[PDB]
Amino acid sequence: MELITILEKTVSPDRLELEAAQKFLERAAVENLPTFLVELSRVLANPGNSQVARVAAGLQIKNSLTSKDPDIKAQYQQRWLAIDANARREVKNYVLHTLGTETYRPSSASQCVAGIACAEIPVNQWPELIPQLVANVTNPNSTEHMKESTLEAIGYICQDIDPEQLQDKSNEILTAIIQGMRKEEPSNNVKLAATNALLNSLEFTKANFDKESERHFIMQVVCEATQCPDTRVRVAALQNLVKIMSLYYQYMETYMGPALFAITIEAMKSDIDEVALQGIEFWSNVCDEEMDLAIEASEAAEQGRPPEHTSKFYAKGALQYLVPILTQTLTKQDENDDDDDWNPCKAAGVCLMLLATCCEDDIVPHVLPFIKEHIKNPDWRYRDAAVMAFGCILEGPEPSQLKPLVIQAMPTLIELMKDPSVVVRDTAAWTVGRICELLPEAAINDVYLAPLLQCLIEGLSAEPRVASNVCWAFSSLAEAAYEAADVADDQEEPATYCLSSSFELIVQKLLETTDRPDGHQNNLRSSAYESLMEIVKNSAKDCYPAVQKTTLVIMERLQQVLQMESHIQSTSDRIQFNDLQSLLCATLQNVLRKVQHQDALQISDVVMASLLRMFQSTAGSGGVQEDALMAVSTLVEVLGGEFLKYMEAFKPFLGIGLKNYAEYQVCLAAVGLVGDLCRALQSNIIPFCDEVMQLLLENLGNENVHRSVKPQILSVFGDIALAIGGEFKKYLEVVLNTLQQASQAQVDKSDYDMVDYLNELRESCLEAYTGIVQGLKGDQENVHPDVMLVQPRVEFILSFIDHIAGDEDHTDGVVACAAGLIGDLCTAFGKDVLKLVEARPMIHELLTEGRRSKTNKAKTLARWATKELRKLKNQA
Amino acid sequence: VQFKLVLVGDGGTGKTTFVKRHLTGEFEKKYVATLGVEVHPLVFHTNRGPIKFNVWDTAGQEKFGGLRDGYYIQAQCAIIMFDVTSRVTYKNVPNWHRDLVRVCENIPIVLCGNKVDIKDRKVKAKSIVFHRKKNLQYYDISAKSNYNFEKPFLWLARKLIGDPNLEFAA
Ligand SMILES: Nc1nc2c(ncn2[C@@H]2O[C@H](COP(=O)(O)OP(=O)(O)OP(=O)(O)O)[C@@H](O)[C@H]2O)c(=O)[nH]1
Ligand SMILES: [Mg+2]
Repeated sequence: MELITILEKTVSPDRLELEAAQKFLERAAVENLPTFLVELSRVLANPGNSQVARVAAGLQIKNSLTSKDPDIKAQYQQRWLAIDANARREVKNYVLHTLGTETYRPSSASQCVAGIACAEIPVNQWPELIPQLVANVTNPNSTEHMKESTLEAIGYICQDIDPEQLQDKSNEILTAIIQGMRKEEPSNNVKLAATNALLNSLEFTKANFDKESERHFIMQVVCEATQCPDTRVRVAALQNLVKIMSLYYQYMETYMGPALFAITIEAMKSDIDEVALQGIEFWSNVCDEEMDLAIEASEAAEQGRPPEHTSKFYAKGALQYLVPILTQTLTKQDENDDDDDWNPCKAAGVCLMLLATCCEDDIVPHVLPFIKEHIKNPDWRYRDAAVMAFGCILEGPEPSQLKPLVIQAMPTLIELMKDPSVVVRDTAAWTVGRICELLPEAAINDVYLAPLLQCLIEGLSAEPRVASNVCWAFSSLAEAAYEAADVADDQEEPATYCLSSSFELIVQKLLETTDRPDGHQNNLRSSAYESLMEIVKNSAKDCYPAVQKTTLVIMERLQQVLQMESHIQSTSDRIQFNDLQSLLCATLQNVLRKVQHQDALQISDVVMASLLRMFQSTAGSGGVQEDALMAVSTLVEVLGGEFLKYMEAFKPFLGIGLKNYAEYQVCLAAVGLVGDLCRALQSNIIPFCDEVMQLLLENLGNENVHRSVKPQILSVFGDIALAIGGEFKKYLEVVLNTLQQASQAQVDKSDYDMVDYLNELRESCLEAYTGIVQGLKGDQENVHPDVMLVQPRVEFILSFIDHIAGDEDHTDGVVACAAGLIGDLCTAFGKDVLKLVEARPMIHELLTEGRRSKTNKAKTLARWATKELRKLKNQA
Repeated sequence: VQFKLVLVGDGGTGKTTFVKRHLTGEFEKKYVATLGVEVHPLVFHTNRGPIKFNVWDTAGQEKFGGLRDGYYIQAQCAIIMFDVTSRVTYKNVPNWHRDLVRVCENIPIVLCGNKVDIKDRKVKAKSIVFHRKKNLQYYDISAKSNYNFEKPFLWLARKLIGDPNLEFAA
């Protein structure tokens, strides 16, 4: 039927209607492209059509003329170039005549102009667009809508197209932009469109920005436009200034001094949220660019070269006026304000943190008098600003300077923990948590640690917003005290430490914090569980009975979760039940790594009964089947070789987890469980080995499998081979064939998403070969007849590692596994492996790179491989 | 009273999972690719009467894009969701913002860094600087652990209605 009907159908929120419209558009596009594009261009250029239909036709032309993928974009551009010139000329005429006929505030035909121009300009088949746009903008008789649409199309063209096409005629483009931006323009919308067009074209006019006069003209026009009475034009001009400083930082030294500083300070002082936020973000961007240039200068100094760009420290020179304005804006709050509200107050706090990280100790004397003045101010806003500034200046200055200040202010912080104001208490808890994070030695101080702990355990009973940072401070303080433990010891765990005097009270208060009915708010229950896991991970051996009692409490809670399967009534009760399952299983994983073997032996039966009950509840496909697998893995790591009693009952659930493969996390967890089972059981997993190897072979090819799943499968191939020794020869040939097929595959090295994937895949391939060779070589004797089956595969293995060493991205793990594989092949075959390694000179270069590599394990394995090569050279 | 929302991002960064978690409650674990678009209304109750968001769950894959930018017609609010665990999901956020602003005039946009319950984050909270540049609202969110799962809709309701003193009286 009529195309306008489908174009208006493209907006209705009905699934079948939208699918029918999409299928009709796809069929019309496939069937005959030029007539379809001509009809679309004739629909778009009609002013009598509805706005929805016109914008839909414009977007249809655009997304049939360009796409996000560059290869598909180039293919569509060439397909457009393959169209006959008459139809293209008609489409271009209709699209160019569409400009100025739009009452819509965003231009729809401008995207069509950009999409057509990005294909026509490199062939120069439309040498009339730029003069037409320039004559449209520069004509004094042009209307507001026509000027706005032409400027928007100019901005879209300059953004989307490659910069090496319109480099010759960019001067007239910038002349039109400057003419449309200047103060004499009566309409504010034209000024806004001109500023947005300049914002888009700032990355295009780099060659024009290299010229001094045009740069001066652009800077003068932008500085004039910053003083616009309209707010949106001011915001756009400030965004243009931000992007100019981001892109052209090397040319602002002439202009930022006398011109930009007053404008940006006046923007910061503005009571309008947008303008003040934009000025704060301007100086935050200054700090970001300055610290990036500092990182670049440090890297250049490490290489003994001058940096490419030298910073001039604008924020460091402007600190004297930045700090009082930021602290004054930090006093702007309300009784009902969220934390991440992103008001000018939050922006000012973020900018203060950035300024601290950028300027180190130069921010302390400019902000200390504000804290000293308003640490006891009767109005809560100024005390809140003082404690917020004190929290924000923690990161970046040297902690030795900050230590007397925080020591002096610690009783004041303790008193402000009991402040009547809620916001002051929240910011004080935030400051205490940041103190425990950044400067941990101040928190563990014998003068004030006991009132601090009392205030913390009282704040666990406070509001959830307070208690979140209270428990975070508890976890960080536990980490700090654990790192401050082990005075002499020379053991794996400390005997006792600072929190041992109240560890039982702390864990009891955390357990009561878990059972808070308001724990759902501000993720309080999850934060309390994380704090409990972190403090039970960082605990001494004298607190072990408290750990055992906590483990018993967690086990009883898990049993209560077991007994409420029939209590599932609503969806948003069973999902909280699933969340409790995940949290309790993670808690069991954290606490079981700290308990002793003998004490966990009695509880392991009940734990396995609970996990088997949860597996029976989740026998059908999935459900959760993720946290329970790693819980079983932790139980296996606790027990060891005595886990074989429950292996017969555990076989079908592990089989289901291996057969499922519809979730990458669940399959990865089951694979890690298989590896841990092999490590714990050694040769006792052989009766289940055939079944799990059949499942792994079935899931091996399996082209609809997530990328991270396959390296884990290869890793446990190596683990199974190393565990079972010479019994792998039943499926050794098939495993070697599939590993050869996997290693022969290679992906693109351009995008960095697959770079880590290919590194992990190659590392897993080397690990699998290492495990196979180590298993087939025995453990203590000489070379074995089992490794003679993999003897023709040594050539392909060394060819694959030669291809890996040809690639120059690399990581420590691939070289470490390669060195281990080389040493194992040397010890398994003698002079043949040495000769085939010497046939490939890149192997020695890879070993030299590994010896160069700073990883101790990788360097040790490379040294061992080089020693094996030297011994084989000296053998004969 | 209802609004129109567009949920954009790369391929299955958490958009369909977050919509399903907010709609029924269950956390779907399997990765099912969205075929073109999904329209799922979400209901919230505030202190000034209930509202409704028509979350247009667009597809983040180029093969199944469908109408692509054609879903942005007459949009009133926008949520740009990206996976924290993948950096290329954050790197395409300016492209989605550019496609939003070329069809929508003055529409408030809320960033969402999804799936922060993963212990290792490839995109740190310090490096997320795009919300600062375009005066956007940012929330750290996770559809699995219910981390801030009602905050973006709360901010959007406050911005569209104009009442900062609005709270989800669930
Ligand atoms: N850890 C964690 N993982 C998540 C979470 N939410 C989603 N995921 C994972 O991310 C995937 C989400 O897939 P989708 O949301 O459907 O992908 P999409 O962005 O909608 O794009 P489409 O493929 O077009 O549907 C799921 O398979 C989960 O494995 C989360 O909250 N936490
Ligand atoms: Mg999707």
